[PDB]
Amino acid sequence: VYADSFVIRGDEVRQIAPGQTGNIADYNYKLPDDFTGCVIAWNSNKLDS
Amino acid sequence: FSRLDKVEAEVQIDRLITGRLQSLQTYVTQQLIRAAEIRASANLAATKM
Repeated sequence: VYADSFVIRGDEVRQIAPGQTGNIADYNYKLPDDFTGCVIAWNSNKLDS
Repeated sequence: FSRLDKVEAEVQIDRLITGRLQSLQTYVTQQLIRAAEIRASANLAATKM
């Protein structure tokens, strides 16, 4: 098991899903089509912002 | 593949694959029947000759 973490804007939360096309999903972080595992996302406005 | 996302494309393409695969199965299992109705005729002609 290896975990990957990063901070993204709320407008690209859905782009983490495999098969999504976009500026961030194609140029920053893309998941494989037969991706195994899953992600955890939340609005951490208190700390990051 | 060029119009739909890959997350459901495998599901989408599966029922297209089984459609052709099942159709080929129907043709071959009927072609064997027509062989039997010919294999019977071949033996009849062989006895006739």
